[PDB]
Amino acid sequence: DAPFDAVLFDLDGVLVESEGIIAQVWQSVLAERGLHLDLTEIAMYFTGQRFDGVLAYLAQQHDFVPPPDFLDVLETRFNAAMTGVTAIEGAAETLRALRAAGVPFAIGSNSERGRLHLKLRVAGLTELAGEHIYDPSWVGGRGKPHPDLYTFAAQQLGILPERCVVIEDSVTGGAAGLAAGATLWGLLVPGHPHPDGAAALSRLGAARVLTSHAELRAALAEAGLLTPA
Ligand code: NA
Repeated sequence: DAPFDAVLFDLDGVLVESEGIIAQVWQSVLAERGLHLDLTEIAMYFTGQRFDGVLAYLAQQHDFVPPPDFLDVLETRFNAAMTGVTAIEGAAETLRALRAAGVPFAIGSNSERGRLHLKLRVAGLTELAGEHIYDPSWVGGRGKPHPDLYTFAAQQLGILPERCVVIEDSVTGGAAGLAAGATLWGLLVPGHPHPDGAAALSRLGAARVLTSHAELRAALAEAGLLTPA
């Protein structure tokens, strides 16, 4: 019983860490302007939120209206900050193991293409990540949670989607994997913010929810793709 031929990875939260860095920028920019919020609140409600929606949130939940220089200073600091993106603990090891085993894999991300490659570069994963790296410009803009990106990724590997496992840390990305016909394994490495929690991924339909790259490799070995410890 070999369930899988190939692995499809999300980027943010699974291979690289960036949500944490961006939350820290929101926190310091607001703090300097009077408002002190917890990183968990910032990650939960500001992430993937549009700027006017953040403004609405701040007014509604915190009676707060940032001063005029808010937009200008945030974009400055968000830019200086992309620099500090790091690899997720054990991600390089998982990519190295799949490569040594000859297991096909691809990366699918909603990031704009330049940003996608920038993050892999600064995290030191460019060489390990390989050549199958897809952002929504490859599928006409129809990014996650549409299945298109993962359908396309599987096609490029020459593998049926139903024979892929998708490694995701959000309902947005996990739904794209499931809608493509793949199996979903959630991966929620602790100490890093993720858009959704384990219960939400399980309810969505994740076959399992893993908590470390070491756990991921062990599961992959159980599935016949890697060699067990
Ligand atoms: Na993600």
